[PDB]
Amino acid sequence: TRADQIPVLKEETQHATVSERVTSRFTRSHYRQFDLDQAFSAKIFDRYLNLLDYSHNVLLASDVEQFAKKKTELGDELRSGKLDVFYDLYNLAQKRRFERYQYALSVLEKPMDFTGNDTYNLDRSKAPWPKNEAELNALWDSKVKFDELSLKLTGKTDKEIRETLTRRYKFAIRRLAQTNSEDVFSLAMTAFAREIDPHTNYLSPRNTEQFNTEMSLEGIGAVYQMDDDYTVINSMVAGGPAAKSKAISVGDKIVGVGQTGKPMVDVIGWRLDDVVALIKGPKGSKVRLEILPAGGTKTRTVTLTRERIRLEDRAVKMSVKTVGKEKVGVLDIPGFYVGLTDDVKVQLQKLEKQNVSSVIIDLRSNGGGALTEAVSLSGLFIPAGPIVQVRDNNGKVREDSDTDGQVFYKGPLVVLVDRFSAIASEIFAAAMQDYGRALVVGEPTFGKGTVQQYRSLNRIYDQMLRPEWPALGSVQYTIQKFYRVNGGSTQRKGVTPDIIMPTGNEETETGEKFEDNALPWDSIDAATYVKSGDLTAFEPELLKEHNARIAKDPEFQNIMKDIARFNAMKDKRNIVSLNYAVREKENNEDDATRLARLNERFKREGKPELKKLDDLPKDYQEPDPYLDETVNIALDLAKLEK
Amino acid sequence: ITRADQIPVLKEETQHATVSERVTSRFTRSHYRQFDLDQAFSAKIFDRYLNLLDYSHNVLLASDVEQFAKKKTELGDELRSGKLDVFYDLYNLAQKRRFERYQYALSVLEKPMDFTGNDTYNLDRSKAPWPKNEAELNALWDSKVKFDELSLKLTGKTDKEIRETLTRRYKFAIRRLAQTNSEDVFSLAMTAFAREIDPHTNYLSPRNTEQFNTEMSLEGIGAVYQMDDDYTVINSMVAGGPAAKSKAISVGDKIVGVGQTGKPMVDVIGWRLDDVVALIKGPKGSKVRLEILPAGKGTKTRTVTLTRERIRLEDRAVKMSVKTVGKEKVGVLDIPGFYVGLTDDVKVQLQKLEKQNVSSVIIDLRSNGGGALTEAVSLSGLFIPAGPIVQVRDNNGKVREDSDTDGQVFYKGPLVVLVDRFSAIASEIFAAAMQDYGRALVVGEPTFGKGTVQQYRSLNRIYDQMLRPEWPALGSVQYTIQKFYRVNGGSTQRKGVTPDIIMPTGNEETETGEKFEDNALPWDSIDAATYVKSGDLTAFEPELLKEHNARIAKDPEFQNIMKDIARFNAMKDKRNIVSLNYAVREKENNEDDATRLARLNERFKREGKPELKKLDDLPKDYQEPDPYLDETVNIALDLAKLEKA
Amino acid sequence: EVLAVPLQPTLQQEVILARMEQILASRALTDDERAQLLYERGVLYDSLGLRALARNDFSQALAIRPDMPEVFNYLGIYLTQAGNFDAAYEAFDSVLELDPTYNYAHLNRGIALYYGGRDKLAQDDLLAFYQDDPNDPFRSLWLYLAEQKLDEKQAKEVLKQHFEKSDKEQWGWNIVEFYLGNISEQTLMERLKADATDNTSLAEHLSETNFYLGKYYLSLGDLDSATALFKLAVANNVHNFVEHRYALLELSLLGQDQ
Amino acid sequence: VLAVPLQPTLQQEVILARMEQILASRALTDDERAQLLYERGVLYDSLGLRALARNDFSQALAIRPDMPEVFNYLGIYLTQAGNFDAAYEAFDSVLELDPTYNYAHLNRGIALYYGGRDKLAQDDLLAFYQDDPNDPFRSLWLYLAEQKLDEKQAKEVLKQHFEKSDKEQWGWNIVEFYLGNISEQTLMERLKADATDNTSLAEHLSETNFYLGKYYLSLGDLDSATALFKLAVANNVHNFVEHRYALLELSLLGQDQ
Ligand SMILES: [Ca+2]
Ligand SMILES: [Ca+2]
Repeated sequence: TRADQIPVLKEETQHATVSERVTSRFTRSHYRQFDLDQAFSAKIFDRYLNLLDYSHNVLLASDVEQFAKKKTELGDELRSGKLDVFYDLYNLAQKRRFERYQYALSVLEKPMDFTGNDTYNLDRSKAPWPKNEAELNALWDSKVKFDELSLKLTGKTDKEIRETLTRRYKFAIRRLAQTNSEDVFSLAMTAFAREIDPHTNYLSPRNTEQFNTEMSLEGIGAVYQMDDDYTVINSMVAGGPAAKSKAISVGDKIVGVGQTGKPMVDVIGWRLDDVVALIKGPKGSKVRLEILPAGGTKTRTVTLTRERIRLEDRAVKMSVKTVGKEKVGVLDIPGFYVGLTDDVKVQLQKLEKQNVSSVIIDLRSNGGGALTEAVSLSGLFIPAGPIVQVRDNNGKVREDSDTDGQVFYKGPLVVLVDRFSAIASEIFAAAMQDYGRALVVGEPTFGKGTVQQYRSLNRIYDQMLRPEWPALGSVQYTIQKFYRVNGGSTQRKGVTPDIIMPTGNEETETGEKFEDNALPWDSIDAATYVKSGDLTAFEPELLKEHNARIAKDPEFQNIMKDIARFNAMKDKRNIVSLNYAVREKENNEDDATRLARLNERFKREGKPELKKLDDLPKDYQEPDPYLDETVNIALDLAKLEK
Repeated sequence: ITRADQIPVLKEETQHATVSERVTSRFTRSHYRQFDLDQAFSAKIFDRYLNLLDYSHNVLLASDVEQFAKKKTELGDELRSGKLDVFYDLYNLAQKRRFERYQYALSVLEKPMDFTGNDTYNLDRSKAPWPKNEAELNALWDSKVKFDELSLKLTGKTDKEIRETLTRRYKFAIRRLAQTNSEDVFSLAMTAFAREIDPHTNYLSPRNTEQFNTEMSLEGIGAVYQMDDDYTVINSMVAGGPAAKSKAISVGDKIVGVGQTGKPMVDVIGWRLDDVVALIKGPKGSKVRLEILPAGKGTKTRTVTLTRERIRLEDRAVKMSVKTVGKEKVGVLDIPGFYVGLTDDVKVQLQKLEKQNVSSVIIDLRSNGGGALTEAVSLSGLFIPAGPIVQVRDNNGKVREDSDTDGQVFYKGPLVVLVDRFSAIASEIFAAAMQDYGRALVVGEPTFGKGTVQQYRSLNRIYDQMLRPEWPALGSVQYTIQKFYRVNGGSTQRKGVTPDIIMPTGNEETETGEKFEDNALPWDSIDAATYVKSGDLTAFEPELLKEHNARIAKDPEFQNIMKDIARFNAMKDKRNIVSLNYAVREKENNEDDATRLARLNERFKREGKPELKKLDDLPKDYQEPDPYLDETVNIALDLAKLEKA
Repeated sequence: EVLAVPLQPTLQQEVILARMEQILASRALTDDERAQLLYERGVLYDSLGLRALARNDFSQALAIRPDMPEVFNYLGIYLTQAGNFDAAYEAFDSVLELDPTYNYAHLNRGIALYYGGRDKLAQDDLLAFYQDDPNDPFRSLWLYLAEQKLDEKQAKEVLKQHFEKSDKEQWGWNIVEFYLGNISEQTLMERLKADATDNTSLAEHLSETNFYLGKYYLSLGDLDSATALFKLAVANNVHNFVEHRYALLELSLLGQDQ
Repeated sequence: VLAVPLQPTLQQEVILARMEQILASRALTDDERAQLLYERGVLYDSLGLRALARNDFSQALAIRPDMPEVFNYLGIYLTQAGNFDAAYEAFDSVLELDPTYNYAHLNRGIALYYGGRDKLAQDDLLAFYQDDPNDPFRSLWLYLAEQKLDEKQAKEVLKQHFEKSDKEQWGWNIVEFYLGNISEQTLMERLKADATDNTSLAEHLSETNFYLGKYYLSLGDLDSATALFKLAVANNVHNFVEHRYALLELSLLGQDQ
């Protein structure tokens, strides 16, 4: 491919109908009540550009203006199914991209000079659009230099760096000519979908490729989305191999997929389906994943054995922490699987045999599960009452209740949560707080307080009236919003713990409250419930004993000085230096710190000290000071209840 | 060859139990008359069953009525539950007591006949006390056989002929008595029930193989025959039947002899009806001759010869004619019956009557037994703009008005309606409406007074013959469902229409009419309908009535008919009581003939017609004149004269 | 002022109807099974006020099997509604000939004789019907209604005796107590609301009560109050209560006087 | 003012018994069978046998899935069940198969209204109003939706529709009550005047009591509203939109208890 030998893409005949069909469902059935007026079309227009050119370095300001005269008119066009503005902008910038990758291949002949005072901003999302071919070459001067230093900082020769980036910019050229009309339609609908809320989506029909996997035959336990050009881990399945190796976290981005023995294949700016196909393959086997965390670059590798979810793994696990005389039961609930409430009841009877003084329910990094199990589990600790109010895309509020007037553990209760405790875990924790049944410890929760469903765009008369038999897609849109028994929504706030562990008293990267166009937080009328108790009396003495212990604790001391560091250097979180000596030093010093943190840990534990950070066993388990401190909080509560 | 009790003792068939229950349902619930089948009503039923078994009170003994009359009040319950045995135990008893009388009667035929006394015979023994002992029973059949003997003597028979005729009659009376079915006992049991309610109510036995055969050859001389115990009676006549044409036959006439194509008169006295009717129903063209005992007089019997046929349509049709009187003219419509299509025929003829410049019209409805109620109303409506014609009440209380609704009058000139004692249902409705609207003068006699309608209902049920195939077809009931009322709120029951000018035979109490039928429903009123009277002729009545009396004073027809009324009313207290002296009876016979011949010969001298020397030389097709019509024409002209003033 | 939501066909009634169509269209039925199922659909059509459809099934049942008392009963009920009292008497008599223990034929023949202007004989049937279950207040009511045409005072004495003899558990004795004078129209309606547990029990109470109320006002000559009360009885759509059918007949008689 | 609640007519019951005999034969093309299953569904619906109707309508779709008429009734029934989402899909299916099927704008409008989306209900009911402006019930249904946005401009628009129109159709009398021009008693006086028999009476009452019910519902008088909805539904003119929405309203008052 040397010129415009790239096919100019056409709308298929079906796409007319499908646009009308999705405008019916979002404009009428969506939980969020928006007007597809002039203001809303504008915002749709903007987000389509940001899907075409995420980094504001392909299109010219004079190319956005050529179509932005009719930005307010894009509502009417989606209703009527006039798709040409979408196809004319994706055929443009299919051109403009080839221009950039052509230019980029040219700049790989020029010499690389990492000795300057210069900078690279990774957030160009609200950038002014490029004026001329010069600034388009200044931004791709910057871009190819960053790509060159990233590979240098992982110890690569001038030779290796030039042939890797050649292969990247020419497969980027070849990828650009493999896209079909379903890819440009898919992105057009996404601009519509994502302007309503971030959980709304259009989803293209599956090809035989899904047919043939099911016909004849299994990856790691993760579900993936697209940050532009980046494959993001959306969520992880409870007790999956992904979830077991606690290195992988929600919102993290892959840059390469290696197999056993064979080389690391770089997956920079790919279509998801091909990236995910590299990871997926039958039982027993292994796959290694080089990935980079959420918010410069870090050369992190994870290695995982492929599996089917094992029931005992996703099962609740119980154990007793002892502190001299006193004991504390701990229920690790990885997920809200059908049958959880029954397994919990079994383990609670074991906990009453061992004369514990208090119990911790651990719901850190629990992606929700059966709303039904959240309610039954809530109900084990209260006599009876409402647990959650549900409001639908119609005005209707439903109350879900526990109605046996029974308490299977009436003793002191702590719920441990973090920023990855989702839907179910939030409902349980919120109910235990509102009823005055339990102290809530850890970080503010995720805040995804809404539910989505899928709907086929197929209609029963399609095959009878059409040649175009290709199954059509689905939409995915928000139908329901959870509210607490106190009438507060879990949206965007989730549950604030009664004692916030130091990472939670910070702005986070992850959580619904930072998602693009997340629905607001709002209230309704409180349900009718009898509070089982009140722990607000105890809060100040529990909070004072907590601060006293974490001040004399090396783990919490270490985690607090990284927070004093992470918030101080927040100014430049997106601005990266292009000087090899500055970047190598900051890489060397991270490793020196990490090694000295591990070696300070091992000196306490009587474990021999590491001389290289590379000698650390790949299965190393980080300790849990959040759990060990929550046990003390749980015992303070058992004491304070006299 | 019956010489003692070889008469088989009859018993109920299996079906009869159910049929009594079924019949008691319909009469006690569906009948227009709302009676209680209680104690009082069972008694009256019992009485009428005795009177059906022994009409003349000369077969049963007061000791035999008393044996069963202890439980007479209980016969309501028995008819409900279908316990028939009191009916069968009385009919098996009376059947033997009847055998007793006819063998004793054969004994009295040997004794001498003596017609020389001062003695009499009462022909109504219906409210007579029951005979006490065998001495009353032989005194009453001494009397019975003497009357039977004098009847045959007075028709010129010798001692010899009289003894052999009564021998056959008394021996066939015995032989007939042992042909009777259980169906004949049940038929009469139900009839006691039926006829105690009203006289038009009936139980009707299923038709056999014989009715099927008649239809197979499918004639009836145009008459319907009812039975008054021990007599075959003409109940009604069909419009333009051969019966109705030869005017020598009137309603209520008793048949005592039937003739053949060529042959003698065979007596049918004491017969069952189906067998009597079989004598008459013969091939068309080949005639049959019948004897006639008429209503309520010492038995002088007429013989009539009539041919058989089907009802020819133009005979049943309306007939029009013009009477002239010097200059003045009067149209006459002879309406024999209310056939479907009458009102259309009338309209045609009324337009012909417009052409001939007549000054009044007469509608003649003498001897018109009704017809289609719908035609009564349309025909009524030709002479009024619009209004109600008749109100009909049903068994359940519903009153319905039948109306003429075109606001049209197709005649509007002076109108007379001519009626007699044989004008029934439809004729009454028309005449009653013409009087009440003040549209027409009504002339002639008080009408029949049958102001009720009856229907038939099968006692068959759709599950008979899945549950009881042994059973044959069952009967019907016939019961009163409806009662006619005038637009004035008066019923036609029992009164019918009183004419504005009563022609002399009408004022005098009549033999025939609903008001003399046994247990006839009463007359009653309802609320008047709303109608606008088309006129008022009460003004003219006295002048019309005085000119009428002036003419009929000078008229030998009317003079003759008024002298027979002074004769029939003077000999009224002793009217059924008949003498047993041959000299007094032959005299009464001779003088009736002398009178009739002198009436005919006075008529012939007026007409210029040659005189008769013996009453037997009168041709059998002689046509009696109509002075009622001729006088009604003058009444109609008086009205046109009085009206145009 | 007490109103129900007028009853709507239930989902079970509609499912069963659609199922009865599929089965009657099949050859899964003996002559006897076919006749039974045509009777059962007639009862269901009648439950929904589809009397002509019901009559059609009832007549087909007889055609197959003419010795069915159940069907004769519904045929007489329908001749009563049409005003053909004569025919109706014949049908119920047919019931009791086929089965002398078919008690409701006394009820329905009694009612038909009543509307037929034959109160003495209606008392014979309704007295008998009363004797077969004396604690059914509606037997005392129907008997009372017939006996008040014969003798207004002995009717009230007999009604009063039936009430004092009974265990007085069944709701309908409250309508009797109103007829007697023991309670007011307002107390009747207050007890009506108290005893109704749901919209269906409410509707049934109203269909029953407003018909007897309708009859009360009709006996005082209040045609407007009668007419309203009959209409409001019938507006509960409890088709197949005798009270619904006789409410409709009474409105028919109020129509036919216009 | 009460009608005798309507009873099934003899013609409806004859036709239904016939439709059974014909559907039980194999004499019918697929197209004729689908038309006659639709005709019987309309008749079942006309008698308030909605589950039997839905059953016939679904059979028709199975055979011939391109029937807008059937889609319309299916969405009406998803509205009555409170499944507004499903209902909007059904009416959109109508208008895709036939954009001239006007009553789908009525019924989608009504469904959006009960579905708590009046701006979009006004889009459909304004359109439906435009297609026949002299139909007073289009001004009524539009008004009811517009009243949730702004009660003042709703009444101005209503009043404009009345003044624009020829005012011949009876239902303008219900508009005049909404506007203030006449009293509840004058409305009912004209209702009796214009009714010629029990059927015309019952239809006027089913219509009028529903709109009266909505008026009282907006003042917060739940007892007068409940009574009036009940009395609308007691006329048994099943198949009137007013009868169906009377029943839905009663349902909402019930599910609040
Ligand atoms: Ca509980
Ligand atoms: Ca006329």
